[PDB]
Amino acid sequence: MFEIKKICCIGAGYVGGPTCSVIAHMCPEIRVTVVDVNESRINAWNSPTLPIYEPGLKEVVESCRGKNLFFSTNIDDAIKEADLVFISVNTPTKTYGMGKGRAADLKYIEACARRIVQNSNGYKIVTEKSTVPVRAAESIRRIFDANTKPNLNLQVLSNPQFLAEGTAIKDLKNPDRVLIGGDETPEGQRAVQALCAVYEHWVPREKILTTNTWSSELSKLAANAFLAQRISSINSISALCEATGADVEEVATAIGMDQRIGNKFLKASVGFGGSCFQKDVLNLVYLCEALNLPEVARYWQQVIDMNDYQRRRFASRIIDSLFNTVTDKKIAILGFAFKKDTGDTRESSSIYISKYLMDEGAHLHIYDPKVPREQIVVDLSHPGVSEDDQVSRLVTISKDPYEACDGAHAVVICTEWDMFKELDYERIHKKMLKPAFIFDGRRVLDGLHNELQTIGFQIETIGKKV
Amino acid sequence: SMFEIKKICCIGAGYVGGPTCSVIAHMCPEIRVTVVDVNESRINAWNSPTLPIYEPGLKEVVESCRGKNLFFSTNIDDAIKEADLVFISVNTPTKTYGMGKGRAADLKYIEACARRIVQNSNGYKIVTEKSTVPVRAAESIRRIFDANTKPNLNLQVLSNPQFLAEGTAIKDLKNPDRVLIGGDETPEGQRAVQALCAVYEHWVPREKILTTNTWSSELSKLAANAFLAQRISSINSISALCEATGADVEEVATAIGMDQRIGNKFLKASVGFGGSCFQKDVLNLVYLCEALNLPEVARYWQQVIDMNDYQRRRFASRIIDSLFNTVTDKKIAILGFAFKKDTGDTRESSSIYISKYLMDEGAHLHIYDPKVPREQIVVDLSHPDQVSRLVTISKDPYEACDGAHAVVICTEWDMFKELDYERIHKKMLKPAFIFDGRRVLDGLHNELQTIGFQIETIGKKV
Amino acid sequence: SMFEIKKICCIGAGYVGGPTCSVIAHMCPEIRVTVVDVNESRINAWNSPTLPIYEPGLKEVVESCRGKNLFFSTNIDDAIKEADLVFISVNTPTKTYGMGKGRAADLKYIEACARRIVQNSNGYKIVTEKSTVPVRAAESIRRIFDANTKPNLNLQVLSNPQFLAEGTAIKDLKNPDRVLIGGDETPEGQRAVQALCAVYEHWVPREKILTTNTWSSELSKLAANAFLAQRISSINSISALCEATGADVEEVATAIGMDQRIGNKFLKASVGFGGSCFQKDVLNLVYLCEALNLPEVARYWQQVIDMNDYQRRRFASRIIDSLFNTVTDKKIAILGFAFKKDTGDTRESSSIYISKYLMDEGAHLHIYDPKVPREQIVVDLSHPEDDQVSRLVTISKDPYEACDGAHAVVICTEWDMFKELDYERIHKKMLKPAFIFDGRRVLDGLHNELQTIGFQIETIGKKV
Ligand SMILES: *[C@H](O)[C@H]1O[C@H](OP(=O)(O)OP(=O)(O)OC[C@H]2O[C@@H](n3ccc(=O)[nH]c3=O)[C@H](O)[C@@H]2O)[C@H](O)[C@@H](O)[C@@H]1O
Ligand SMILES: *[C@H](O)[C@H]1O[C@H](OP(=O)(O)OP(=O)(O)OC[C@H]2O[C@@H](n3ccc(=O)[nH]c3=O)[C@H](O)[C@@H]2O)[C@H](O)[C@@H](O)[C@@H]1O
Ligand SMILES: *[C@H](O)[C@H]1O[C@H](OP(=O)(O)OP(=O)(O)OC[C@H]2O[C@@H](n3ccc(=O)[nH]c3=O)[C@H](O)[C@@H]2O)[C@H](O)[C@@H](O)[C@@H]1O
Ligand SMILES: O=c1ccn([C@@H]2O[C@H](COP(=O)(O)OP(=O)(O)O[C@H]3O[C@H](CO)[C@@H](O)[C@H](O)[C@H]3O)[C@@H](O)[C@H]2O)c(=O)[nH]1
Ligand SMILES: O=c1ccn([C@@H]2O[C@H](COP(=O)(O)OP(=O)(O)O[C@H]3O[C@H](CO)[C@@H](O)[C@H](O)[C@H]3O)[C@@H](O)[C@H]2O)c(=O)[nH]1
Ligand SMILES: O=c1ccn([C@@H]2O[C@H](COP(=O)(O)OP(=O)(O)O[C@H]3O[C@H](CO)[C@@H](O)[C@H](O)[C@H]3O)[C@@H](O)[C@H]2O)c(=O)[nH]1
Repeated sequence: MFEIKKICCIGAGYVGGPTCSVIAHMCPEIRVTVVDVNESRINAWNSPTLPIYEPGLKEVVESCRGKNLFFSTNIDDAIKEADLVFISVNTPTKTYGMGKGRAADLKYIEACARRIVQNSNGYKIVTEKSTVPVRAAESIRRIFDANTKPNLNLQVLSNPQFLAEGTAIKDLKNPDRVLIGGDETPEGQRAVQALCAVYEHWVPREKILTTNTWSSELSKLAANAFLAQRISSINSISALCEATGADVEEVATAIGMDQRIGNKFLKASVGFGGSCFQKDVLNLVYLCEALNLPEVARYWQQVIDMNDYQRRRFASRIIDSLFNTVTDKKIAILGFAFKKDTGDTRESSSIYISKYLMDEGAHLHIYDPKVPREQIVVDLSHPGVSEDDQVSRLVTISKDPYEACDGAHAVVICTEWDMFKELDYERIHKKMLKPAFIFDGRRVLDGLHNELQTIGFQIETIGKKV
Repeated sequence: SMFEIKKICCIGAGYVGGPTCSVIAHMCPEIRVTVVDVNESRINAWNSPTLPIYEPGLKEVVESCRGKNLFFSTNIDDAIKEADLVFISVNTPTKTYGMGKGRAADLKYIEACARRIVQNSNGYKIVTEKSTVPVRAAESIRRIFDANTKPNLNLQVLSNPQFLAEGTAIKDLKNPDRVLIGGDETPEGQRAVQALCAVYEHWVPREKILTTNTWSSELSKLAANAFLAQRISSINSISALCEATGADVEEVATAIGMDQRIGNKFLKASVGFGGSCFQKDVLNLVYLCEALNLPEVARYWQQVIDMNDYQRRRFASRIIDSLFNTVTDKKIAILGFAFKKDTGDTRESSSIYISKYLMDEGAHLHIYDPKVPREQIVVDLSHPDQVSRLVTISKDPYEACDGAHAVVICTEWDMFKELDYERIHKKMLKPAFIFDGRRVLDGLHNELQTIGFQIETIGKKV
Repeated sequence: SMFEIKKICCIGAGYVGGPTCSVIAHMCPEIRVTVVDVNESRINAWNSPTLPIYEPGLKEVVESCRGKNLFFSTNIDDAIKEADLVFISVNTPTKTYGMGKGRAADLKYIEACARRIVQNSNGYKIVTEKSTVPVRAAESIRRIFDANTKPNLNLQVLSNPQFLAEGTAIKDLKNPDRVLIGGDETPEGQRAVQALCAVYEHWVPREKILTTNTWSSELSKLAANAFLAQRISSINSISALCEATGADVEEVATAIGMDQRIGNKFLKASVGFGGSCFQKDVLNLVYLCEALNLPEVARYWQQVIDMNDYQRRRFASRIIDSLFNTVTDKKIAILGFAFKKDTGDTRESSSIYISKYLMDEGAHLHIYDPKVPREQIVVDLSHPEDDQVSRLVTISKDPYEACDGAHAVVICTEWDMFKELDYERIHKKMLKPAFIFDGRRVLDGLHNELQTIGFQIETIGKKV
């Protein structure tokens, strides 16, 4: 029976903007208002240069902005008029106190919940859209229950999103699944159905999965944990390959041809990054500790410990290969983004590799085709330090890769940009100090090893014995 | 592409060797395939109407070519002598004493085969490891060969691991997800590899035959099983978290599995994985890591096992705590003893371990399984007096539950969801519990509560 | 105050059930009290002139009302059937195998009683745990009753722990510091609690009857014993420090105990506390804590036991070090085997442990106790007809035999007779150097005289 005609989305960020933009585009008869405290970001959504870069996003926004898609700072009225209110704010990791570095900080979710109840009457569906710790919905419900009004009936749902950087629009238009959690009560099921009906405008019913609220919240974190575990698992095998003479790409292919295991997310690397995996796994581990499930905690912690070991051993190879001394040695870092085809550096392995080398006094020359130089400088700087001394002494940002390798002892590939396999390595060899090393942290130079040895490089890569 | 295999000898007529070489013979009528073994009784059984291994389809495969191009014989020496390709298909059991006790593989049989092969061989042959071996096995075979060389003797060593699951061996051989062959990157090595590919190409598409180096091949078999076991431990770990929060493990498993990068197979929570492969292979991986000074990698894979161990123990603990932390002289029905449904195999079955935890509490177990022989259950629960005092093997599940305090489902036999639970309830002591260690009774919980049971299952909050 | 108990059935005719229900019958002539047990021999003994439990005053209490309103019988079913209040007074021994081995309580007997009670009951009854139980026991009984319900069957579950110390059971029952009763906060619960109070009000002042919730009641019994054991481990820990500094433990104990907030009882340093209560109950508390994810609390109480274990072990070590770290074939007199004086009970007695430490050194022990039967000493020192005991242990008929040709005299139990022995005589026939190790401070004041005779005399809490 219930039909959603007006949607408010609190938070115009990496999740809220694109998700609500696609909803508006697929549901012309639903008014969608995306709001945010940050005036400058709203203005950018209302501009020709969107604050988030994602392929296809511009054309989605432009097709319905001003018609049924709106971006505004008027949060109150947008809540007031809405049938469904999406909560799409960040829950950052606590930087102090109990659970420091692992527990989520619910301050913004809570502030939204309180603002919602303050500005609401009658019936609304309130839906968690950004990634939240398990039990977030219970907290929202508690705020609502404690701040009740006559005829106020707020229903709380979970609707996690599954966007990957660089494929957001394809992820929204053709998702593997849509996930919605709500209570097993009649009102709960009514709210769930209403949100399903929104998605049914473009997503087949058999791809919409409905669960209880807890299952939903837990599924998001668990899904990321399983993905991260695949990477840490094949990375663990890469270490074994180096020790034995096996080759991690051969092994990955053999394993992945078993259709029970599948062939995705088995690309060995110096280590996974991004703003999702580490944060979500660490949150899962904290949840387990809080619930007195230490065995489960220890089990998932291994995903992070392995990623840390993969980075550290890669850094150790480089340092050992240069005689355990890197003081004043020029080293080229090729790739700073957390993966290719993005400028995002969040939890990028390049930051950690770089930091290990800076602790050895290396002169790093860093090249990335898309990451802005100011971001590199921030990432490698000591917190609060506005003119950090180490970065100033040790870090150069190069404008091209040949500058970065000119007079270098080693070339360290940390991000799998396609352009790195196309470089003129003969030319690079000539102006490097000898012995000249290439450390391939992404297996991008596979099939070029003989070529590179013949030129005179010592070429090493993860998951291949030296 | 020059060398052509026309005669094959397989040393070992076991779970792996017999079926595999039978299928090869069936698919390659022009190749003579001779499977050999020291065990005379087993060879006779292969030559009989009652095969020593039960696998669906295997009888009809063997009967279609036995006596024509498929032979089973005790004459190991002449089989090797005549062969172009010699498969080594013997077990490498876990060491029961000494360095690596309980984890390291015992290469005695592989070594014996390697010595016998070089003793009975001249000229050119391809020698291929077919059963599961530790990484570096091929190096050992190669060392024996190199140390025992003859003029004109040219033996090539390959790895060709098996991917047979109990109950599906024939489908797994006729329609494999992939065939895996490893050999050296040398010209002789690559000729050996191509010769063996040509055998498989009689019925497997080229695109499903993967060739690697020897190490990659050996490591792939252990690793694949480690990944499969990890999926089970990972979802089992989520099952504990579901019990603590109100999330439901089947809901979470479905949600996770619909991500095509993760896939939807091997996400059925359980009391714990069993079988002769997973624990043995993971523990061998862990031991390899420790021997190579990779303690971080060792610890990472050990968690797969630790989690399995925890899943069993906490299941046992739920039962015991539910019965007031005393089980002395209490009758408990154990339904299911096999390590999975539709087999009689009990190796490393979770039912053994759950049963042993309850025996430690002095429970009177009444065990029912539709296929496991009673004498195996007795052996499994015996010390290498308690069994006699505490264990009864029931001939049907209603006997097992008659006067019982709890019904514990450990194996997912389909028949267990169809039992007359109203009848069972009547003759059980009260309070009457059902512990479903396989989620087979999903959807029946309201009904069972109405009858009067306390029904609990893994991955569901009480 | 409506409900009135007129018939009481007590399941378990043991150390707790017999005396407790005997006193009830003695103080409440108009209530019929029937004590029952599966052990026929024990019921006969309660119906005999030689009672199966020795406690001062107990004979005269039983004889004053047995056959009148006090009955001992093996007919458990009819006793339950007729009863208004059913006491459950069976043992809950420590689990000897499985989960919680050596610490968790085994509820088998409590459960068997609960099932038998519901089987033989109709209408209204009050069921009361009387023997010491782990926390949550009452919840278990309630679950069995709820699962095995009948029309008009209304069973109420209460907790009523006992506080009897070996040797003072009758005084502890007639003149208790308090009576403790727990039950639910519901109206039916409170009516059951008041009904049981009314029984005690026949001889205990209302102000000494404390009513609580069921959990508080169960936990109070364990906790009270934990506090008492903690006082002994605390003063014993001070005894070690005294030996290290020249302070004297009896001086310190006196000084501490004169603070009225601390009190002056249970501050007698010793080789270590024993008995069937303290170790068992503290270890059950520790287990409960672990099961509830309270490891800090678990560690906190475990220290009471670890300190008792240390006190014993360091005492044994003093002896062994003093005899040059070799005791093989050396004759050593153990004076005192009971867990405290004025009893034959040896359960968890420090003498057992001290003796075992010396047997592992190959000592020839000659053990004297004025009340412990020899057969019990042999059982206590045997492996669960033992070889070690046979080779190494002699049970002496008198203390002069035990000390004849001995290297050391080890006092482990504070029997009064040990301070009045002829130590000059003992000295003459001991091997030299002759030692006395006083594990109970019974020879305080005699040290100069003993040194003059020629002994090396050492005691806990006194620097050498
Ligand atoms: C947010 O919850 C989002 O998280 C994932 O998307 P990301 O934006 O984090 O990108 P990816 O998941 O594609 O890459 C993440 C890191 O993993 C490394 N990686 C990936 C695959 C592989 O085989 N090896 C490997 O190292 C990448 O290089 C990155 O460093 C998730 O995919 C989304 O579903 C999710 O919503
Ligand atoms: C030997 O190398 C062989 O190992 C596996 O075969 P299995 O005979 O062991 O059969 P399964 O893999 O089917 O069963 C293993 C156990 O895991 C449990 N399980 C399985 C899936 C799941 O979702 N949950 C779960 O608990 C089963 O109940 C079994 O107890 C392997 O399959 C073969 O590839 C390999 O050759
Ligand atoms: C049962 O719960 C019962 O347990 C206690 O009674 P006990 O029968 O155990 O005797 P005591 O408590 O008198 O003595 C116990 C052990 O402590 C030693 N002790 C005592 C006091 C002291 O200052 N120092 C010391 O070493 C004794 O020598 C015994 O070995 C409890 O008293 C009862 O309330 C309880 O109900
Ligand atoms: O009280 C508040 C707090 C925050 N915000 C706004 O909420 C938006 C949040 O944007 P963002 O930081 O991108 O958070 P999310 O959109 O939740 O996305 C993050 O988390 C995702 C998965 O959950 C990752 O995929 C992304 O890369 C990562 O940026 C920001 O614009 C904030 O200004 C408000 O309007 N009000
Ligand atoms: O010189 C010889 C000649 C023959 N054999 C025989 O080798 C055969 C081996 O058969 P089997 O014991 O069944 O080993 P596998 O075929 O390798 O199978 C084992 O290991 C598999 C994984 O590799 C599991 O799937 C199986 O359940 C498990 O039995 C036996 O018949 C032995 O008699 C020798 O050991 N030495
Ligand atoms: O199903 C059963 C089991 C036992 N009994 C009898 O119950 C009595 C149990 O009494 P007992 O073994 O003496 O236990 P309690 O009376 O609880 O006394 C023990 O526990 C006390 C701590 O509270 C200590 O003070 C005592 O020394 C110690 O014997 C025995 O006669 C048993 O035969 C039954 O009637 N039915």
